[PDB]
Parts: sequence; structure tokens; C-alpha cells
Amino acid sequence: MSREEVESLIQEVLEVYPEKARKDRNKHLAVNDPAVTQSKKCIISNKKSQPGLMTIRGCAYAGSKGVVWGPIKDMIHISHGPVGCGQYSRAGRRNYYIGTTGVNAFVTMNFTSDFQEKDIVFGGDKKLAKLIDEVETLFPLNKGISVQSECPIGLIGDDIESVSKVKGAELSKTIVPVRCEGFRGVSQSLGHHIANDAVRDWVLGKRDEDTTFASTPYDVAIIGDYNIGGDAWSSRILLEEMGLRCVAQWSGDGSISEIELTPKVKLNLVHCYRSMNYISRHMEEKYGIPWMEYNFFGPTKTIESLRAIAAKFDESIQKKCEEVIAKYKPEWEAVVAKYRPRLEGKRVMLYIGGLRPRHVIGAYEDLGMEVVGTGYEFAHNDDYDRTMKEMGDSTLLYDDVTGYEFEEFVKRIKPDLIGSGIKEKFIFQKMGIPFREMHSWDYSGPYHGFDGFAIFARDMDMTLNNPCWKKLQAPWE
Amino acid sequence: MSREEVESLIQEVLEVYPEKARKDRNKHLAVNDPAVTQSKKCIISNKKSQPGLMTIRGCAYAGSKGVVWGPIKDMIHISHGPVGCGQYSRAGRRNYYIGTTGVNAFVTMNFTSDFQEKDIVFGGDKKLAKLIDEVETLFPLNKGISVQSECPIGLIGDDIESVSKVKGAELSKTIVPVRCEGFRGVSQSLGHHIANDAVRDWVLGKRDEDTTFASTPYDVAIIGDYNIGGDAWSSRILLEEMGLRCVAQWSGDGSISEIELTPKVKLNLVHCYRSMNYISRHMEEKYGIPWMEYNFFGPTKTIESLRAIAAKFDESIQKKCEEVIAKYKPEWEAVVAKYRPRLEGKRVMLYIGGLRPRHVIGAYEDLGMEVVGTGYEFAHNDDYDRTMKEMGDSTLLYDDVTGYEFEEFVKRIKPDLIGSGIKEKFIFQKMGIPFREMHSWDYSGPYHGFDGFAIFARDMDMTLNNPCWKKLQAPWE
Amino acid sequence: SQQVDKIKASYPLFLDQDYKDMLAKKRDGFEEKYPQDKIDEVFQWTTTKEYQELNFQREALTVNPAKACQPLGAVLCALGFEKTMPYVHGSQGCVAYFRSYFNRHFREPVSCVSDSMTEDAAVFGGQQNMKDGLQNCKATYKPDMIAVSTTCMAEVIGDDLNAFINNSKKEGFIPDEFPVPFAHTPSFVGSHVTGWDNMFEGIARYFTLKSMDDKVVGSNKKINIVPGFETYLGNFRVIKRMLSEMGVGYSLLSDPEEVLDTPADGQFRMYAGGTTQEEMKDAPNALNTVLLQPWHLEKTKKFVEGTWKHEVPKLNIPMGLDWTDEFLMKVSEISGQPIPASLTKERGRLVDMMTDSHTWLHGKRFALWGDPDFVMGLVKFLLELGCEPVHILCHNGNKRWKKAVDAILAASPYGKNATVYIGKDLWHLRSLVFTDKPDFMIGNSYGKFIQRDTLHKGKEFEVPLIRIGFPIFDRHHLHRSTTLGYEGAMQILTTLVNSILERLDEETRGMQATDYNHDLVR
Amino acid sequence: SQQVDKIKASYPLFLDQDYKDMLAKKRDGFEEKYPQDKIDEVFQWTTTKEYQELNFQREALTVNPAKACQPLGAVLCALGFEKTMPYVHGSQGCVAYFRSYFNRHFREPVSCVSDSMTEDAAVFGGQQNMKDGLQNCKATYKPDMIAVSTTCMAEVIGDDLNAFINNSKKEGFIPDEFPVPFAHTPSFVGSHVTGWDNMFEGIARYFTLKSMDDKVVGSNKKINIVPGFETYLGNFRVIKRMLSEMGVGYSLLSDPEEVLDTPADGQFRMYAGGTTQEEMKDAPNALNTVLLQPWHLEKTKKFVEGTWKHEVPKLNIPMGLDWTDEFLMKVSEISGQPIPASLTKERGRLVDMMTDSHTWLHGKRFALWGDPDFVMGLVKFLLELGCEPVHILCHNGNKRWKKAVDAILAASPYGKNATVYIGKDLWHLRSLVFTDKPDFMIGNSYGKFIQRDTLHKGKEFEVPLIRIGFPIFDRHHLHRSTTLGYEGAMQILTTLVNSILERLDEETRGMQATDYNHDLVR
Ligand code: ICS
Ligand code: CLF
Ligand code: CLF
Ligand SMILES: [Fe+3]
Ligand SMILES: [Fe+3]
Repeated sequence: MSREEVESLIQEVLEVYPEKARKDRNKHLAVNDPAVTQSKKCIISNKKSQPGLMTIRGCAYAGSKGVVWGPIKDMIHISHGPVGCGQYSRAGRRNYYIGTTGVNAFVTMNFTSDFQEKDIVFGGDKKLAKLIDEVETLFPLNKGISVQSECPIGLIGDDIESVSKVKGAELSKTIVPVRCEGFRGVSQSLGHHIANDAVRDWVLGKRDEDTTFASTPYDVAIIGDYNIGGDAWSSRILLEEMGLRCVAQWSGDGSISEIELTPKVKLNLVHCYRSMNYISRHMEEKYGIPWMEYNFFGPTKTIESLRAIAAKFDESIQKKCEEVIAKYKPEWEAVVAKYRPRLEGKRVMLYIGGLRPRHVIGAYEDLGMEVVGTGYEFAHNDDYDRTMKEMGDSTLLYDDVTGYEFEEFVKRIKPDLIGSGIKEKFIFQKMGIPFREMHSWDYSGPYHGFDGFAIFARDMDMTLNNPCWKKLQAPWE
Repeated sequence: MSREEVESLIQEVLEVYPEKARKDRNKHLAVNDPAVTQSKKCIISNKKSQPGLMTIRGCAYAGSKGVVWGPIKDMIHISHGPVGCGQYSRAGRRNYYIGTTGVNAFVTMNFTSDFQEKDIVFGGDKKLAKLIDEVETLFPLNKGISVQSECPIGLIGDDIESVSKVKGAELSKTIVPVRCEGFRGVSQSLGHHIANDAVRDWVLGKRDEDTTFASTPYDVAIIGDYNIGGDAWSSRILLEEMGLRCVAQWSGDGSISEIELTPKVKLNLVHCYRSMNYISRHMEEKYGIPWMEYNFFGPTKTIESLRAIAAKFDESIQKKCEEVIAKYKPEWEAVVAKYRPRLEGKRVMLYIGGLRPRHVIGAYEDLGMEVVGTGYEFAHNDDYDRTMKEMGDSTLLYDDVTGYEFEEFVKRIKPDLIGSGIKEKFIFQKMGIPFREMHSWDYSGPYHGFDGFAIFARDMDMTLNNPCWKKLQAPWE
Repeated sequence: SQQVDKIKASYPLFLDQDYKDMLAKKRDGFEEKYPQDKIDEVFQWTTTKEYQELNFQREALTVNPAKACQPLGAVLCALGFEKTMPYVHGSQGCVAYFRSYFNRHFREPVSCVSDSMTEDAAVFGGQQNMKDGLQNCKATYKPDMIAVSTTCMAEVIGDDLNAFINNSKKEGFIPDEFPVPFAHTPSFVGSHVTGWDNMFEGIARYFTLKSMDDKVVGSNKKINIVPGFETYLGNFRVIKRMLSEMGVGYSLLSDPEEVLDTPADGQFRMYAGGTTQEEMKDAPNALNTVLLQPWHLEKTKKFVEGTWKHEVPKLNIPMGLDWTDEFLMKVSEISGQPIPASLTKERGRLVDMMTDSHTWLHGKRFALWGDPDFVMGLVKFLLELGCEPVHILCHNGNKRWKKAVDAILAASPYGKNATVYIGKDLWHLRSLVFTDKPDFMIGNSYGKFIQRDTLHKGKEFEVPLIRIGFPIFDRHHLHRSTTLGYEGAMQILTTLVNSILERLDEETRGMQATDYNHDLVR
Repeated sequence: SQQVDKIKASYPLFLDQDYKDMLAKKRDGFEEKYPQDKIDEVFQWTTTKEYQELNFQREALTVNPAKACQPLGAVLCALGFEKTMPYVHGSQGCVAYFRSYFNRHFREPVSCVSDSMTEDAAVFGGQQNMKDGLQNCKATYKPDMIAVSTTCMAEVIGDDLNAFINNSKKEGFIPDEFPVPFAHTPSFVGSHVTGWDNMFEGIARYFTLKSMDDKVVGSNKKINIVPGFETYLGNFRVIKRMLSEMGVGYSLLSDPEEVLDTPADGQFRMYAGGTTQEEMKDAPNALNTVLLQPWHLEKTKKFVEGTWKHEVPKLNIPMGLDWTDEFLMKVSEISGQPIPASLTKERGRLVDMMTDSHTWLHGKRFALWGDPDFVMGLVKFLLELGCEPVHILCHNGNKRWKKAVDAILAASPYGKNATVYIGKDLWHLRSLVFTDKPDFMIGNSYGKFIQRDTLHKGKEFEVPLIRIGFPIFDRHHLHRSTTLGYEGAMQILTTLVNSILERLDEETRGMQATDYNHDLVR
């Protein structure tokens, strides 16, 4: 509110930085004007972080192994390198799946080459081949192997592509080498791009000549939904209620056969544009499959997306969509009637990764809650182009915010609720401000769809209005 | 050995008492002489305790409600009076049973009249009748009710016999009034006697005119085994393997129908003479049923008892007895070979209620383990007559020993292990002497029979040779 | 049969096929057991609301009570004084039961004596028993003080404790200077906490009633602390520690903390620590007296206000966050000492843990029982955490306490679905948790059977038990815990949140069925 | 579907019939899943001894490790100093993962910065990154000290930390007097404890190497304490408390307890407590230095003996009765202070608890894992309790430590059936607990999955997990516990005995089947 004070706050916050750091950071903070369609004139993104400023961004390995390849349940993913990277990323992301872990599913397990000094000095391609043999011996029901490279693999002269080719020819198994070394790029976005390229080059085209799959005019594939807390499932039950058939979902609860069957669908429904736009566009160019973005956060966005998707098919699909909307109307109406009075008028600040900082605005507004500030760790300029129209006037936008910047912004704006990751949760809890984890749903959820909206509203109500926030000050002080 | 210093120790322990207390307590301590079969001239028992000397004895309510009537699973036992007595005795004794608690079994439950001031002043007969009405309403599958009197019932002049008669006639239900007030007698022994008299007067003769029960020449009834940790089951399996049919079990895991069928058996096998000799003699006089005492503590006593019992029947029973002994010989021989080298030579001091201080001696001697001191809370002089020949020469015998007396005796004798109740366990553990609970088997067992002997030996070894007993002295002290 | 390398105790020895066949033969032959279908039908009926309506119509029958009799509390109070022997005038079976109860809960020696009254005393009274017992106890166990309570037998007979002790003193059975306080503790009135109150009032009246001429309020610059019936050593320890941090001179009366936690170093100690007679005599010189558990210390409050002329503060039990703050500020006001920074940091850490666990704690439904002060403090703490108390049971509660608890519940939106029950036993609570199922129970060990019953209806109907209170018999060393102050609140919150997480982990351990929610991070 | 009154999260919402049908259709239509009988056969095969033989032949594949990389330990060490910023020279993903790991374990803010080296630095080095990062960190977060560790990227490209920091000081990016200690922490060498050791050695060398001329051993009359990689705040607290009771002057180096336990009172504190620079400078003047975890403080020991000339005692970790006694006696001998009576009483109380719980503790079989010092202390305490360790796993252990643990096992008859494994991961331990079933596991949160696998074989084959170690993610506030000293031994004993009792209660809750052994008193 009152744009000039927001600019004054930005200047006051930037006053502490050195000249180079302040010049760089001035470009990544902006005041929203909804009429602006080109975000390059106000905010800059997808650049390197300033050293020593305590950024929140991850690495390309997190973007590829932790986000894209990890949810694939029937595949075994080898963290090629030292032990740390696979260990810190093991089961940290709630990409839900159905399977028997250790036999035919391996999502929550940590496979690594566990590099030692001799591996660094002399390379680890022979170790990689021996590891692949051991994996084949001890996990016979796996349907594929991916090799996710960590930093030393890129640094030393290792050639994992030739090893993957030789071993895949020898054992007749799909082995996908991913060069997702953490020093590449500036964030997880390059990891997304590298993982998409690997999927395109090694997995997607296996069934190009296969025509044994029976296709229907209602074949769609969910792209960029990773089943956080079951989110994708909560989406799927709606799409099948509309009369459509979901052949595949990428990549939460996903199987390699689903990915290989994806080029046979009629329509691609992309939830996370940021992480899967590469493969969606490639599929459009090569197979002629149209793709479209949708939003299932909140009843309004869900209804709009359902109608837009139904508009792509015949009359029966549209009638079924209307039936689904009518069936689910009373439930979310009751949820709103129960929870909006306790949440109306509250102000929220968000700082999340590439998609959610703009996707969940509608759900908050459905509860009578208003977003004062939003930002991204690693989004590109098109994400901000969408965000500027999705956000309100004179609100704050921040790209790759530092801990000091975010703390100062929160201290001045004083929001009622903050949605961010685990690395700000306790910082802002000690400040006396309710916090919701917007990556893992605070180990709750799902939040997608009509079923997820009730859980979302309940969680926001339970955290915002908890009595604990009234007891931070001692009565004698 | 060394009787002289034992008498010197007795005098030294006694010198601190007042004159009357010392004169009384001198009669209850003795030095064993195995040639003596008349223990009256050597020890005095079954007398009231000296006031203010911290005795271990209980009351008649504990002897009747807690010991005899309580194990009967299909009956409901009302602790008539104030709330304390049944609450302290609820599920404190491990008389095991099979049933659905609260529906057809009620052992671990506490039923009480919860006397208030108005009940004390104006009596509780009408309250007792209303309680019986409510018990019938809320527990329809109960097969009988007993009313165990507490001290104010006997003190205020409540006539529970008339109420029991009227309500039993009205409901066609067995209601047994037991005048087991705690001020009667000097210990639990009078509780045993009163409970046996109640069983005789109200329960035993109910099927005297009924002859529908098919009888066999091999019918026996276990009397005085309360299934402490499954002891009675481990005895019954041996009895059934030998070829006898066990009709009744008094009273652990017992049912009122079994008690009613008891006068139809051919032999009574009495384990606890102290608590059940009254009913055994009554059954022998009225129905002509012979009874015999047996011991299933340790392999030697078990084999002797099995042979003696088989001697009461035909040749097939004796053949089956030999078969059972031969079958079970290797198991207890292996137990002996495993545990006797770890326990040989250790000296034990015992103090239990009325049967076990002399019954468990054989099992201890089976492991090369010597009993140097034994005593009873409430035994009679016949129990001491039986005990005199089972103890070693110049061993200490104590009746109704005080806490100070037992502490001084243990301090001087310094036994390697003590077997007593919960009220001495921690006292002697803090002095650094291993302790075994010989009432509840330290929540272990069973100890009866061949199966129980292994558990007994394992428990003695695990407590005697525990490393914790070598750490009581700090290295710097 | 037994294998010498793997010896089986009763469980699972009696699950062997031979024992199973033996038990089946026994039941089929001589038990005359009801058919299993009838048993299942009766159990299902007992789980219904009609059975609950019949159950709550009880007037004469008590099933599984949640209280004890007065002399148990009297003995617990007597154990809190230095070199003091608890002496119960009456029957010895009561003393045996008291000692067994306290031994099982504390896993420690408990010393108490009886004068062993019999039918002869039922006819002529127990004056001779009193004289002989006092002489014998003093000669044998050498106490500095003998604190006398009564059993129901002596109360019904009508023995005069004062006259008996005076006649013992006059005839030379005990010295005239030997302190023998006494209290009448009838078992048909109140409960164990009432006995604690009566014994403490008797001791205080013995030591202070006739020496008030030279007493000036506030002379010794201390504050008296009366804890009441207390079975957690950590509570005594935390009260003393908090008062020491504030730099406040204090005198804790009836401190049994030392004698219930003696070390195992090779010697037995009958007596250890405890409030001295000098402290009891100097108590009227204190600035004020604070009662930690006011709802069972009413007679003590009346004596302290009417004789010591102390203005006893209106303070709740220092449990949870708000009431601990109120206790701290009241103590600061009385003593004049400011609250130190360390206690403020401890409170902040408690608030931090509350913020950390609020998401898992929110909305959970609880059925709790215990003593009045502990129950109301626990309800207050649950309301502070956003939890929902549903069934609040207090067998030894009264109507004024119920009104106070209802007032507490009305002040919180989370107390909307809560009902307070006084005079009800654990069978009532079993009906309540079958008909209105909560998420958890909080109570003593007796609740375990209830859990069993719930599990018999189904895994989806099972109500897990959380062991907080007295007595706890099936777990070891829980009596060392703390429930008062910020430390007690921390321990209680940790126990609750980890019980919730353990239940969640158990329900999501089914592979390929429910393990999709078996998250590493919670 | 959702009901507004009773909203269901993922569990048990996805157990609804419509979701079940949807998942069945998805699997049967597009997943191309193996038949369930094949899955059962493969799982049963993985539970066999032949599969264990195949599993232990692994030489190039690691499955579910139980260790981390050095910079995590370096960051934990750096966090223990006053107003010190951990600074990791390398890539930012490492710092993100470190902060997330420590946030999930401690539930507290973790401060750590990186210079965000990218593909450009992969051929030029990170000198400019170091200069700009040091300037930015000092300007923004205002630390009194910056402690620099390295990621594997800078280790492989071989960046020279000393030259980079000297050049940063030379060109005026940060002041010449600003303390900037550094250490190389390669992730492909050792584990996180090695990183802790390297960071502590670097800091000590920075503060004491060049000013040893004026130092005199024993002049300040204090004892230096180096705790090592420690994730229990109660351990620091108990070490301080025990040293304070003895009246022994001490200096705890790298003390992070305050910064990891800040209160929630309306403000965020980035720094709190910690070892001061003056204490580090004055450390060589102490009488001696005591290393709490000697098996990962070898380089620190070498520096302290070689340079400070302190005669470092050969002490084990102060875990369990005997090693706590030895630590106390050595401290008393060094400082000349007698051991006070309070510690003797605490030891006696621990012995009393051991005597009380020995019957349930005896003969139980445990598979345990963690760090070397913690693992060997736990093994020693288990042997003291009469328990049998069977599978002892230490992923980051070495052959000398294995020899020491074997010597410890050989001195007790309860260690007869124990095998020690070094370099093995949790898949090996899963095979071991399937083929040689213990009664319980002791380890971190990663053990939970193993428990699930055992429950998939059957309820009779399930091995419950007991959460002691690092990290613990699925329970709240267990990081406040204690494992050192008599208090830690008491806590561990209580946890073990009560876990055994809960397992027994669960096994005997079946009505009319196993509830004959559902004892109220245990
Ligand atoms: S993939 Fe991306 S950071 Fe699109 S790397 Fe990140 S499970 Fe975020 S805003 Mo964690 S671009 Fe998904 C994301 Fe969004 S891990 Fe999840 S919540 S919708
Ligand atoms: S940016 Fe990313 S997470 Fe960092 S290393 Fe690089 S791929 Fe990995 Fe794993 S091992 Fe440890 S944490 Fe690093 S320093 Fe060597
Ligand atoms: S000797 Fe025996 S146990 Fe004693 S009372 Fe008498 S029958 Fe009973 Fe129950 S209520 Fe309490 S404990 Fe007594 S004092 Fe009144
Ligand atoms: Fe104890
Ligand atoms: Fe926290």
C-alpha cells in the first residue's frame, strides 16, 4: 500500500549493502503495477546470487534429482559422487507414491556411489559400472536407472554417458545419465531444464514405433504435478470425474511406462509451467500434442480450470464438468462459510520457489485474505509477467530475496501470516508471526482441488488463530 | 551351622525391644533342629502382632477377598464398605484367568459399595440391595455374587446375610455373604478359614442332588493353586499328560461350576494346605473324597509328587506317569547343566506367607543352593512341623518377623539372595543384596512343574549374577 | 516343553498348541462358559449409548473407582517431615496395603507402623494398643516424631486420639517432650487428599497453636510452601529450584523428596531429609503461606489464616503457562524479589516449543482424570495448547470445583465440547469413550484396561492411554517426572506431541496400504 | 469428498472408496506393475540369508548411508563460537541442504552463508567470490568472526583458502584485524565429525599458534573441554552442571547451546552465547584439555599436545556408570577438587534405578548404530545393564575403533554374541535384523523404514526402533535430551525399559487371547 512508502522501505533496506551488492539487489525488488505486462522493465530474475548474503536457492542437483527424477517410483536414482548430497535430500520432499519400498518402489531410499579420495583422483566410471551390476543383482524388479551427477563428477574428467550406453546395451535396461552438477546454473531451474532434456533424450521416445496402446479421444497427461501430500491424486479424481482418462502424471507417483506412454495422449495439462515447459513444448513440436496450463488451488481457480479443460473436448465432457461442479459446490461453500469469517481481512506474505508464489493467491482470496508481498527463489521473467497480473496493486515483489531483506520487509509490513520454506519458519516463529510451510504443506494436505481446499482453510485457520501467538510477551515485561 | 552364634545373634537383636515385646518376640525365633517334629516346643506361631513393630501381615479381608474368592472369574465380588480396601487390592495379585473382562470375567475389576458417612451412620443394607439390583442390570452374564465385608460392616451391625438370602431368592442367583472384616483374626489365615466356611455353606452343596455329570475313575480336583502367573495351568498340563481328568481348579482360573462339580471327583490334590485344608477335610468327611498334598516346585519334588499321585490309581496311570517323567527328564537336566554351575553354593533367606517358605526349598536345592533362613507371616504350628524336616540343621526360623529383626538378621548372616515380598524388596536392594519377589514371581513365571523350573532357574541366575550388584560402591569412596 | 536356549515366560509359553488344547478342553468340559456369540453380543451392547444411560443411572454401585482413602494421604504427608514415623491407629491390613501401594508406585521403601487393633479393641477400644505401639515404635525405630492417623475401624469405634496420647504421656510409655501430632482421617469422608490435608493441619496445630504470643508475621523474611498430596519428585525439585533462582527465602513444609529417592550405595536409610521441627515452629513468622493445591488444602487454609494471620493468596496450581506466570508474579510481589532473566528465558523456550508443536497439537480430543487440582491444571494447559478436552472426570471432586472448571472452560473456545463429571468412576468413563470417542486418554495405570476394551471393539475404536497422574504401576521411573512450572509444561507437551506422532506412525506403517503417509520428517 | 465438521488429511482421506478405485484403475491401466505374487516372492527373497550373502558382497554401491559430509560438521563447530558466521566456500546448494538438515533436527534457525561459486569459478577459482562474500557478509550480518569451510567443488578445483583470505585482507575487502579462521573440509574424506575436528583445529590454530611464547600451562587454573560433534543440548548442560558442582574452573570450547535454544519472545537473535575469542586465546594457559569424544578429535588432540603441550588424558566418552566415574575422577585429579556429595548421591540413584529395572533389562538384544564415540558409549552402558548388543554398526568407523570396541565386548559375557561392522550402511543392517532378529534397534529416524520392512514380514518379526542419535526428524524436542553423565544414563535407562514395557503391553492387549499377561503391575 501507498507505493512511495514501499519504495522508501526498499531504499532503507538497501542502504546497508556495499555498492556492488546494493546495485545488484536494487534490480530484484519492485512495487507491483498490474497494468504492466512486461516484467523486464521493473524486475530482473534468473541471475547469480550475491556471495555471502544467505540466499535460499538450491542447486541444479536439487532441481533434477530432488524435484523431477526422484518422484519416479519404479526407477532407481544413483546420486553419483560423495555421500552428502543424497543423504541431505533423502525423503525430504513429500512426493507421494504407492508401492512396496525396496522391491518395486525406491523413492524414499538413497542410492549413492559414496565417492572417496581414490575415486576423485582416478575417476569413478569403473565404480559406476560395478555399482550398476550390484543394483541389478540386488534390485531385480527395478524398471530403470538414472545417474544424477554431483559437483566433482563435472569437475573431474568423468564420462558417465559412455558407461550408461555400454551398461544399457549389455543388460538391456534404460540408464539415463543426468549431468546435474550443482555448480551449473544459479538455482534449481537449470536442474529442471537438464532433467527435461535427459527425459527427452533417453526415455520419452522408447515407444515411438509401438502402436499396441489403445487410445481414446479423451486422453490427457498431467505434467508438472509431483503429488505433494497427495496433491496429484486430489487432482486426478476430478479429471476422471469429468470423463477424461489420465494416462500419465509427471512425476509424482509416476512410472517410466507412464512417461513412455505420454506421447499417445490427446492433451497435456501442465500444472508447473516452470519445471516442465521444456518437455511440454518439445512434445508439442514433435508429436503435435497441445498443452495448456491450469490451476487447482481454491474453488474459483479449480472451477475455471475445469471449464477451460472441458472446452477442449466435446459436449459430453462439458456436461460432466458441470455435473462435477454442481456436486462439489456445497462442500466448498460450507468450507468458506465456516472459515472465511475467521480469516477475512488478514494479510499474507509469501516467498516460495518457481510456481506457488502466484498459484495460491486465488485460494487465499477465496478465504477473504489479501497478499501484500510475494517473491520467487528462481523464477524467470515470464513467471513474473503472470504474477504481476495475478497480484494486487502497490504490492511488493522480490526475486531471490536475502534473509536480511526478508526480515526487514516483514518487520516493516508486519503481515498476519507468512508462507515460506523451512529455513525461514523458525526465524519468523520467534518473531511472533504465524508461519505456514508452503513447500511441504507443513506435513499436511493435500491442498489441490475441492478436497484440498478444506484442508488448506483448516490449516490456515489453525495456525493464524492459535492461542500460542498471544503469549510471547511475559506479563512482567 | 554354628548354632551358638545364631542364638547369640537372636539375643543381640532382641535386646533393644521393650520387656513385654522382647518376651513375646523371643518365642517366635528359633534355631532349626531337623530331628524335632514337635515345633510347638521350639517355635510359637499364629499369635497377634506386637503393636508398632512394622509387621508384614495382612488382614482377613486380604485372605478371603484377595486370596480365595477373588480368582473366581465368573463371579462378581463386592468389597462392601469404604473405597480403600478394594482399590489397594485391585489386580495386585497375578491370579491368571481366561475370559472377556467386564462381560463374563471380572477378576481385575473393583466392585465396591463406597460407604459414606450416611452409610456408616444409618447402615448399608438398602444400599447393598440396590447395588445388587444395579449389578444384575449392568452385568447380565455374571454367574454369582459374593459380598466381602470390611471392618465397618462388622462394626456398625449390618446384616448382610438376610439381604443376601432375600436377593438370592428374588433373583434365583447365588449370593455369598463373607464376614471377612479386617479386625477378625491376626492375619490372612482367618480370612482363609472364613472364605472356606462361606464356600462350604453357600456354594459347595448346590449339586448334591444332581447326578447328570458323567464321572470317571480318574477324576481329580486341584485345590489350593491360584494360577500365579499360570502356575495352575503348568500343573494341569502335567496332570492331564499323566492321564487324569482335572474337573475343578481352586481357585485360580476357577469357575463356580467347577466348585459345584468338585464333590464328584475321585481325588483331591491340595497344593496350599494352609488355605484349603478346611474345605479338604470337610469334603473328606461329607463325601468321602480322599485328599493328598503335593509339591510341583523343582524336578525332584515334581517327580516324587507325580509318582505318589499315580500310586493312587491303576497300572495304566503309573505307566503314563513313567512316560511323562521320561519325556520331561532331558529338559530339566539341560536346565540343571546350564544353571547349577552359576548358582552352586549360594545361600538364600526366605520370608513368605504360609506355604512357599518350605515348598520352594526343593527347587533351590535342585540348583545346588542352600537355604539358611526361613520364616512365615501367618503359618500355624503344623506348617512348622512340616518345615522342620525340610530345612538344614542350625538354620534360622522366624515367625511374623519384624522389619528391624529381618534387617538385623540379614546384616549378620549376609545371604547371597533374599526371597520376600514387595515391602522388603527395595530395602534389601539398597543394601546391595539381590532380591526376588516370591509372591508375584517378580512379574515372571510360572514356577510350577518342569516348564516353570526353567523360568525359575533363569530368574535366579539373572538376579544373582547381575552386574549391577558390583557397582554400589563409588570408586572414590 | 521348554527350550533351554530360549526359555518362555507365561507369555508366550501358554500360546503353545498343547496349552491351547488343554485350555480348550477345560473350558468345554467344566467351565460351563457362555457361548462366544452371546459374549460378543453382550460386549457390543455394553459399547452402546443405551448401556451408557443405564450406567449413569447408578446410585449404589461403584465400579473401578479413581480414589483412595484418607490414611494413605495422611501417611504421605507424615513421610514429608524429618525423622518422622507414620503411625496408623487401627488395623494392620490397612498399613500393609498402604505400604504395598506406595512401594509399587515409587519403587522405594515406605515406612509405616500399625498398633494392630483386633476384636478386643472393637470391644474395649485401643488405648492399650496406643500405649504399647508408641513405646515399641520409639524403642525400636528411633524416630524424632510420630505422626498418628486412623483407620476406619478406630473412627467407627470412636477412639479418642488426644486422650489416648495424653494417657500414654502421663503413664511414662513415652517422654512428655516427645512430639506426637495426631489427626482423625475417616475413610468414609473425602479421599486420600483429604487425609493429607487433615494430617498437615494436625501437625501444624500441634507445633504452632500454643506458641503464637511471640510470633510476628514476616519476621524471618520467608514464604511457606505447602505442596499437598504430591507424587512427582520433580515437582518438589522444580518448586525449590524456581524459588532459589528468584533469590526468595522459602520454607517448604512436608518435603518427602529426599526419603523417596535415597541412593543405593550399600546401606538402608529409614529417614532422609524432610521438614524439620524448627521450620514448623518458625512457620508463623513467615511473610505469607502459599498453597500449591488449594482445592484439597481448605482446612489447612482455614487454620493458617485464622491462627498464623497470613493472607493466603488466591492462586491456582502452577501448571502450564498462565498459572506459572501468576505464581511467579505473586511470589515476586510477596517477597519483593524481581523475576530473574533465567526464568524469562525458560518461559520463552516453553513458548517456542508450543509454537513448534501447535500444528500437531491443534484440535486433539482428550479424556482425562485424576485429582482436582491436577485435573484443572491439565485442562488449563490443554486449552492453552489448542487441544479439546472432551470428558473431564474427577471422582473426588465437588460442586464448587466443578463450577470453577466450567468457568475456566467457558473462557476458552476450545472448551465448548467439554463436560465435567464429579462422583463418576472409570466404568462411566469407559462408556463415555465408547460413545463419544476422544483421540487420547490422560490418566493413571488403571486406564490401560479401558484401552484394552477399546481395542476389542476395533483398531479404529482404540483410545490410547497417556500415563500422567497417580498411581503408575506398569512403567518405571515415571515418578521422577515434573508437571509443575515451565519444566513440567515442557515435559507434558513433549509427551503429548510424541504420543500423537507415535500413534500416527503406527497407523501409517502398513506397506503399500497406508505407508504413503509414513513421512521421515514430521 | 470432505465433511466440513471432520476434515481428513491425506491419511485417511485416500482410504476412501473412490480414491481406492481411482488408484486401482491407474495401476491396472498405465503403471505396468509387476504381479503382486512376484512382489511378495521378491520381498521374501530379500529377507533371506542368501540375500544377505549377496548384500554383504557389495563393494561399489551404498544404500541408505548413516553419515554426512564434512562441511556440515564444520558448520556445527563454527556455530559454537560467539557471534561467528559459518561461511562455506563453494556452491550454495550445499549450504541450503546443511541449513535444512539442521533446521529439521533442532527446529531452530540455522545461520550459514556461501559465496555461491558457479561454472565460471570452475576454471578461474573462487578468489573474487571469497572477496565479495567476505565483504558482503561482514557488512550485512555483522559477525565478530567468520569461520570458513569448503565444499567438494572448491576442494576438487583446489582453491587456496589461506591465500584467498590473505588477499582479501590485503586489498581492503575486510579489515586486517578481523578474525577469519579457515579449514579444508573435503566431503570425500571421513564424515561430518571429521569436518567438526578440522574446523575446531583450524580455529584453535588461528587463535593460538603464533602467540605461544607468553603461555604458561596451568596459569589460569581452568580445564578446557572440547565436546566434539554434539546434537543434544542436554549434554552441554550436564557437562557444565557437573563441572560447576565440583567447583572446577572450566572453559567449554565451541559451545552452541545458547544459539540453538533461543527463546521465542518477539525478536529473532541470530547470535547467542558461544565461546569467546578471549577464551580461545587463553586456552593454552589451562592446566589440561579434555576431549569428550576422542575418536573423532584426533587432529585436535595432535595440535593440543604438540603446540599447547597439554597432557591430554586417555579418557573414553563420559557415557554410562564406569566411564562417568572415570571422567569425574580424572577431572578431580587434574583440578585438585574432591568429588562432592551431590554427585555421589546422583550416582547412587542411577544405581538404584539399574537395580529396579534389571529384571526387565536382562537378556534383551539390540541392534544399534550412530557415530563411533556415541556407539561405543551406548555399547558400554548396554553391557553394564546386562543387555546383549548383537549388531553394532558404524558407517564412519575405522579399524582401530573396531578393535577397541571388540576389546570392550570381550571383557563382558554379555558381548559374546556381538559383531562390529564398519563401512556398512543401513541396508546391511536391514539384512542383519531380518536374518538375526534382535529385540530392538537403537538409532536415528532412518531406522523407521527398517521397522516398516520388518512389520511387512509379520507382527512376530517386527523390530521396534528407539530414537537415540542424530538426526531425529519424526519426533519433537528429543534434541533437548541428555546422553552424557549419570543424568544421561538415567534418561537412556528409562527410555529402554519403558520401550520394552510398551512392547510387552502391546503384545498382551488381545482380549481372551493374550491379555492374561496384561498385568497392572510390572
Ligand atoms: S516443481 Fe518447483 S520450490 Fe514447480 S523446484 Fe520446488 S513441488 Fe516449490 S514453488 Mo519446493 S517450481 Fe514444485 C516447487 Fe514449485 S520443490 Fe516444489 S514447493 S511447483
Ligand atoms: S551444490 Fe548441489 S548439494 Fe552441493 S555438493 Fe554440489 S550437487 Fe551437492 Fe553433498 S557432498 Fe557435501 S553437500 Fe556439497 S560439500 Fe561435497
Ligand atoms: S484391615 Fe483389611 S484392609 Fe484395613 S480397613 Fe480393615 S478390611 Fe480394609 Fe480400606 S478403607 Fe482404608 S484401607 Fe483400612 S482405613 Fe478404612
Ligand atoms: Fe527405587
Ligand atoms: Fe524451536
